[PDB]
Amino acid sequence: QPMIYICGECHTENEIKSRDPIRCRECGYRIMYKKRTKRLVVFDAR
Amino acid sequence: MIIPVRCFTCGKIVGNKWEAYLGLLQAEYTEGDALDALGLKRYCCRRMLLAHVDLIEKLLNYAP
Amino acid sequence: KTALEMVQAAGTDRHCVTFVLHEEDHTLGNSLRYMIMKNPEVEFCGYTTTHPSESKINLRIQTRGTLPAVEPFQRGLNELMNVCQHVLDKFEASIKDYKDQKASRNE
Amino acid sequence: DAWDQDRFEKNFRVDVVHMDENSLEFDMVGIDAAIANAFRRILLAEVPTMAVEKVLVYNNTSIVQDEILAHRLGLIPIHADPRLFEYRNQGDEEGTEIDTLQFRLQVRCTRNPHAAKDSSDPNELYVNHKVYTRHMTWIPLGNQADLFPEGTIRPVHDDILIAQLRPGQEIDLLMHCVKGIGKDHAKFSPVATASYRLLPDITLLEPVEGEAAEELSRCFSPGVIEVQEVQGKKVARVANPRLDTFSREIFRNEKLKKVVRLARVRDHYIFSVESTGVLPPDVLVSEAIKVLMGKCRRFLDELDAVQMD
Amino acid sequence: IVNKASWERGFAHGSVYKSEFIDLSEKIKQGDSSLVFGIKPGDPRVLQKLDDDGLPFIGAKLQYGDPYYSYLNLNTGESFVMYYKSKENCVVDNIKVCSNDTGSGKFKCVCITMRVPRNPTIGDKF
Ligand SMILES: [Zn+2]
Ligand SMILES: [Zn+2]
Repeated sequence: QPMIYICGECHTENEIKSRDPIRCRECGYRIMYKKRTKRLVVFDAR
Repeated sequence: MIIPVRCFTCGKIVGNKWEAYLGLLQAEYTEGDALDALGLKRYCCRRMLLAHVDLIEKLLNYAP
Repeated sequence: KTALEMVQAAGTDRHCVTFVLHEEDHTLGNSLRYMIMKNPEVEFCGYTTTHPSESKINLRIQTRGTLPAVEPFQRGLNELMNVCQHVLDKFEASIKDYKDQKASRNE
Repeated sequence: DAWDQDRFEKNFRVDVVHMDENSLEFDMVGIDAAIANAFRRILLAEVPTMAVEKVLVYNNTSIVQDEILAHRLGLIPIHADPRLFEYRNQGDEEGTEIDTLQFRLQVRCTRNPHAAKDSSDPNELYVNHKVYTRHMTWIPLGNQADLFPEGTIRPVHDDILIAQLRPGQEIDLLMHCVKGIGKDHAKFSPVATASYRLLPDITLLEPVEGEAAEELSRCFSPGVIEVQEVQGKKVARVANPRLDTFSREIFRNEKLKKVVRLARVRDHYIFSVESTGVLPPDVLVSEAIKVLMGKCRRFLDELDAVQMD
Repeated sequence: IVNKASWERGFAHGSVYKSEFIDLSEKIKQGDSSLVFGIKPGDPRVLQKLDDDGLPFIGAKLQYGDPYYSYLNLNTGESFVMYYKSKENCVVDNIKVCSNDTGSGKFKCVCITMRVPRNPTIGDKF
């Protein structure tokens, strides 16, 4: 899958390839976060 | 933020005494008896539950 | 890998030797200091931790009347085994007297 | 005088006061501070237990941070018998059947579909919104399902609020319980607190009557000094001076600070061991006595290794 | 003197959130300003450390010497790489992708936010 980015306001998983302008494709909002996916990171319980 | 699992000074498990503390306080107990009737005897443990501001109900309002 | 260093004082003087016990603190260093001082053949027995960043103790033992100072230290250890063994045997047989009074009281 | 072993084995006695689950109170007549403190300091730091060390996260979408969640899982008591397990030799990430235990805290929060009318209560709106420790699934590896029955390897308290969730948020981690002593990190200690106190004595050097006995009756703790009627007057007699907090309140009143001699009884310690639940409390005092013997045996083995003679 | 076990149980544990607004035109300017974040396929420097867009993962720990972000010059195809040149160890908390004030900015602004643990050590003043 491509990378998934979440808008700040309406929270839609808008995929952004690195070419097109960056905006939410529903409400046009300009700041978009990034989704957290499965991968392994080891933290110690100390 | 959220209640610590162990008391800081001497490590009594006090993390399992928070919801049953709010339950005693809604049932019109006082805080001198809602810390007595949970088994918190030393004032280093009664410090941990009396003085605790559960700052995660305010923090979860900003939810996606 | 070692756990015990004997340091003679002047090489020939085996009456004064400072036992440097590795991986220790005031748990065994103060229980041994109580037992070696219960020997009349010991003029002086004191311990110190080296530095709290380290975990080894010094343990000075020095005797009178010409004993090498490992014999109050073997007697220092065996007479603590014989104390913890007796504390264990009077503890495990006093818990059982408590359990068998909690059972046979109104049950 | 010297160490008469038959003076010790005649005057020593242990008197157990209270022992329910996860608590113990006993006396020790005739042991000195340098042994009783060794028992106390072996309970707090030498008796080994099991606790979480590594945490392998996938999708901590929660509000509790990835670091703080691992530290919060470290402090949760595991109800595994420590004596069954071994220390990890250093550098193994995946321990064997004998070294490590495993768990898996896999909780996903979702909205409650039904019975969600005009309410803002979280129990009626959300499912799995308070991640308790009863959400931990023991994942036995090797042949550990055969050594322990169904329901032995387990978190102790099963009410400890780990995280708190809202819908869309997920915790999918994996744990690795290890073995350690209570001084390598404080999460391995078996005991809430282990302590002692000398039994106080209180000695009425003067017979006090009347209202001065009631004034004496309230300086000490409730239950120490009792006021009894003997033909019209109210004289005071002590009764169980174990109850006294030793707060020195009688040395504030002026006329009555010279009638009682508040001191302590030497070598009459009153322990109290409160376990966190990993082992029963009278098994933790046994495996704290048996550690000081091991510390003696290791140095006797080293003395046998130095001098062959 | 602070108790050691009490320090180990959670006494005054903290965090410090080093956020860093990264812009590919206010800093990196050589030619034509067509710099978007991206990885060139066949680059071993970004294998499993940076994501397929050139930004690091969320939750991924960073240490001194890790690839920090990578940006793909769109006109030639030659992707670069920038490394995490801080001393401390940190965890990428979230990454926000900022556009311009119109809504038509190209994918070249970002603001990485990093947790740094910062527990009480020797020399921390109370
Ligand atoms: Zn939007
Ligand atoms: Zn406490």
